[PDB]
Amino acid sequence: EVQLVESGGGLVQPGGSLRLSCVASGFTFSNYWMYWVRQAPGKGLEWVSTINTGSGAAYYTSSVKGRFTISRDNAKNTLYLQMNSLKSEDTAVYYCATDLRGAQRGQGTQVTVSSH
Amino acid sequence: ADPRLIESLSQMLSMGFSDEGGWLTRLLQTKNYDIGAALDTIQYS
Repeated sequence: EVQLVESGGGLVQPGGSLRLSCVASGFTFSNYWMYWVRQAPGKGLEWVSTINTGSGAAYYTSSVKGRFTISRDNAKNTLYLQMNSLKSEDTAVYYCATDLRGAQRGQGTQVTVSSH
Repeated sequence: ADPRLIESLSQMLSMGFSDEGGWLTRLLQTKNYDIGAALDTIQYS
C-alpha cells in the first residue's frame, strides 16, 4: 500500500553536495509529517530531518542543522533532502520514512563521503 | 501561557506525541522550546 522510493545517493568528497529524492504513494503525502532517517556504518537508525508537507515546518537533528535542507513537492509527491558540506560522519544509508524511528521506510540510498 | 511554548507543543502534538502528565511540556521547557533538540532527546530513549 504505502511505498517510499529513495534516490540520489552517491560518492562525494568532503564538502560536496548531494540532493536525495523520495517518491511517495499509497497515503496522503500532501499533508503528512515526512522524515529522513539514516543508518551510519555499524549504527542504528537515527532521524535526520522532518517536515510537515501541509504547513512547511521543517526541523533537523543537531548535527545537520544549517547544512541540510528538507523540502517537498506535493504536486510530485516527492520529498527532497539537500545536503551541503558533507562530512565523513554523514556516510550512511538514507531513508525517507513516515515515522521518526524509520519503521515504515524505503529501501534507501547510499551516501558515502571519501576524499578523492 | 508562553506563546513560544504553545507553538512548539502544538507542533509536536500534531506529530503524534501526547502530553500525558505534562512530560512534553517539561521537555520543551528544558530544551528552550527547540523541537529539534526535543526530538534528539526523544530518540535517545
